[PDB]
Amino acid sequence: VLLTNLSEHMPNDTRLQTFLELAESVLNYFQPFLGRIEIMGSAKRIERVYFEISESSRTQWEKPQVKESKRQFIFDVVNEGGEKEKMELFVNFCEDTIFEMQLAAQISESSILTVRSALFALRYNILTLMRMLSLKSLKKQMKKVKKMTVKDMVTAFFSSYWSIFMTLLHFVASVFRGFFRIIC
Amino acid sequence: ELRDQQEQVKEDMETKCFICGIGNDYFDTVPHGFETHTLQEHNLANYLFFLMYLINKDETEHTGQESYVWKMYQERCWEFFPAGDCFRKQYEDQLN
Amino acid sequence: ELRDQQEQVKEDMETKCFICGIGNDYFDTVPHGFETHTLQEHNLANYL
Amino acid sequence: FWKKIIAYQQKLLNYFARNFYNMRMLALFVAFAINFILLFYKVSTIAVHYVLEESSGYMEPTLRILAILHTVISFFCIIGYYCLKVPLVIFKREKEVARKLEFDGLYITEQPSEDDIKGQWDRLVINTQSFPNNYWDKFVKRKVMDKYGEFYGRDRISELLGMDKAALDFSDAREKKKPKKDSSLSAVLNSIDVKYQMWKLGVVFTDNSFLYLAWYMTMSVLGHYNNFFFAAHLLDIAMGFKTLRTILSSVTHNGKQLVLTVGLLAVVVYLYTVVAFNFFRKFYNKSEDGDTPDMKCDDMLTCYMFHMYVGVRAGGGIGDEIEDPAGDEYEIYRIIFDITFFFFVIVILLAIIQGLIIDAFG
Amino acid sequence: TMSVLGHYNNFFFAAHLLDIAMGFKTLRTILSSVTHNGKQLVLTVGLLAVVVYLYTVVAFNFFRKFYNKSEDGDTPDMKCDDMLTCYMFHMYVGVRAGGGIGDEIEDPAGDEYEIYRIIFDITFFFFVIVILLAIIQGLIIDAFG
Ligand SMILES: Nc1ncnc2c1ncn2[C@@H]1O[C@H](COP(=O)(O)OP(=O)(O)OP(=O)(O)O)[C@@H](O)[C@H]1O
Ligand SMILES: Nc1ncnc2c1ncn2[C@@H]1O[C@H](COP(=O)(O)OP(=O)(O)OP(=O)(O)O)[C@@H](O)[C@H]1O
Ligand SMILES: [Ca+2]
Ligand SMILES: [Zn+2]
Ligand SMILES: [Zn+2]
Repeated sequence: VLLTNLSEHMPNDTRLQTFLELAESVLNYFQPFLGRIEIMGSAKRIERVYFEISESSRTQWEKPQVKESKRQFIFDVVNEGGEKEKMELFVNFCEDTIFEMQLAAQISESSILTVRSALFALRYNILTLMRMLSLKSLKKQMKKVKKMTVKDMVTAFFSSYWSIFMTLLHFVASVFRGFFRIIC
Repeated sequence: ELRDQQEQVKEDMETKCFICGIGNDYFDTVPHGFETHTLQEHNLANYLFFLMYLINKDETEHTGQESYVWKMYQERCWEFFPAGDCFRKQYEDQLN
Repeated sequence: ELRDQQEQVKEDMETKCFICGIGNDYFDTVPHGFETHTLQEHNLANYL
Repeated sequence: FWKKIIAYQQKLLNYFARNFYNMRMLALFVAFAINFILLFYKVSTIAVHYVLEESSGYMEPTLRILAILHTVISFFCIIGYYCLKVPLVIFKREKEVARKLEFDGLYITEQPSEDDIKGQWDRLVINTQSFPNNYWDKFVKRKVMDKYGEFYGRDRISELLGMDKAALDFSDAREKKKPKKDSSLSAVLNSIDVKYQMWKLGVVFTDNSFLYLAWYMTMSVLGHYNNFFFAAHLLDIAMGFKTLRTILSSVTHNGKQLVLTVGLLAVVVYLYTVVAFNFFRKFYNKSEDGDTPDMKCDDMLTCYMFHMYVGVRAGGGIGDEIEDPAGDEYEIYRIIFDITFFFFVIVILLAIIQGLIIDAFG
Repeated sequence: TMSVLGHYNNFFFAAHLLDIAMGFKTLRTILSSVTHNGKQLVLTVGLLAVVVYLYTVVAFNFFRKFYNKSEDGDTPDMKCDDMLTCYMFHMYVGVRAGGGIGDEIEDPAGDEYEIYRIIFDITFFFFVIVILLAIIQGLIIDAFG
């Protein structure tokens, strides 16, 4: 806290900067528990206040019922509340939430496969097209190249893309079948 | 009216800070400035945790600022809440 | 148009003072400032 | 040897890439010709035959020629898209995965959400040797290696990225490599990278526009088996034009709210069906002949179908269809039933459902 | 020219009542509201014609025995044996009907295609009557506003 206060109040001191790099890790560890607010001080100036936040406070602040109350309070305070009474409503909500998180401790103390199926369909169905090139069984195509002509050139060029489109159709059909099986 | 009131509520939260009420642009002059202001400087959770901490802490161990805020809370005076001003604006000049 | 004209009339009365025409925020910088201005400083009944 | 066929192949590639849009105009004109010709069918005779009726006789062969032409043009439009826009999509995907791998370490420090098909499929490309095939930065692997090699293990990073550490420094120093000729079939089929091509095919298959063109081509192919399948190609103008595309998008702009409102309507009509089934059942005869009655609410499936079909569509409501209640002991109850049905279903809910889409358009 | 033709047929003088619609300001505004968004209006009408045509295709292929429009059993007047007639029936008696094409075509109860025809009618009512026609009207009303 002292290092953070000094850093925020001395913004342009390399001498304190060096201490900051030397103490980076401690500041990182204490980051979750370091509470920092701004208030309207007695000297008619804005001041920053540093304080301790307990871990249990966060564990209860991310309670579900606390989030629901937070949403309700925000909605009500921003629609059905004045700017004068906004702070009074906020502090009353803070008291209510403190009581709620005190009760939460007492009570507490004691899709993916749709993506996976599509990915598997991709792998399998692209492998179906890839097996030809991986088996290297293009010896008949090489023989055709030995008798190369413009007609054979154009037909092979078209046939490659036709095979790609065939593979896409198979992929789409497989995805539809997988989705049907999943929903049923 | 109900739907666009809800939309107005949301847009107001992403446009202005809850406590100070300053617009997001002034903080957004620098990158991530509004997020920094709403997560570190002015945070609802931070204020609530400060109130809980001030309640839990012993009275004799209060600092000057904590005692001031405690007296204001006990007299139900909310002047300590920053209204239309922040640390960056109050020290806008010699800081920057 | 008639309904939202009536709503505009109302909102204008709770937003600005009738005589001076200054906005409520300037008076509301302090608590209950607009109410103080509209009930003690600038009041229709007081002028009448 | 190959230099005289590869050049012609690339020439065909460039020709299709250049004429992609013109063939997309021609494919739209041909379908609007085919459907206009199709509009002159009649049923003539049991087995019925669909015969093209015309005073002339010169549109029947024209329909077959146009069907073949449309099929060929759609195939050429697929080829043109694959030549033109696929490399840009691959470039963007390769840039995004590289940026995430370097700046955020999406596969070293963190992991994908296991529900992101894109992120999970991109796991394959990092291991491939042929990475930034299209992206400029050919050394993102070395950058990741330097950045995360000591904290996360040099061997671990090398295995993840499918690299050999010695080769980079040996190439920076002196080296003796030997190039090989593409003439050898063994050489070229070894040079082909199976894993990167599989990843590329996955990207292309997951691309939306390629799926749209594949659907177009499938419809064109099915048009040969049944000529009326060519009528689905008239929906293509609805995406070609801007405001029609806006109208189509307006349907799904508020899809969640629309589906929930439809479910609420189905629940309300179901509650009314429950009430009618329990109390007002003799009013649901729908036959004029006294010999046989056709009761529409003896079985509740039939009753719910009657209320959802003939009830929502009717302007006045279910009372426009069901029997008049005058003189009955349940007259006032049935009257309240009909008035509330008309108010809640026709006046309120249907108006909300329509207004959602109209407001989305606006 | 209208005045001259009025001599040959006196009813041609009725076209001169449109002149007040341009003489007055708000009537001129109403007339201009029709063509203020003419491009969007024409495109929306074309989309409606395409949708009703797809529905006509579906009805012609599958739901054809439901389109008899004669009460006398002696002679049937089938409105969808020829697709020109079917498209005219859908565009004329279908768009104008409040409930949709199902208000006019025969009831599907007891048929093997009951659920398919019911989905057909409900989707026709939703897409044509509820959605597209409302958009077409709203374009001109908003132009006036
Ligand atoms: N003083 C403030 N404290 C906190 N948030 C503020 C403040 N002023 C404005 N905001 C806005 O409120 C939002 C923070 O909301 P919060 O962190 O509770 O969750 P959220 O935005 O509802 O979503 P999620 O829970 O998924 O993160 C941001 O949009 C932020 O800009
Ligand atoms: N100069 C002004 N004098 C009086 N009221 C003003 C003036 N300027 C604005 N107002 C507003 O007019 C309202 C005062 O109205 P008034 O006291 O006559 O009764 P009201 O608001 O109609 O309700 P009620 O009679 O129940 O108190 C307040 O909303 C006040 O803010
Ligand atoms: Ca002390
Ligand atoms: Zn603030
Ligand atoms: Zn005043």
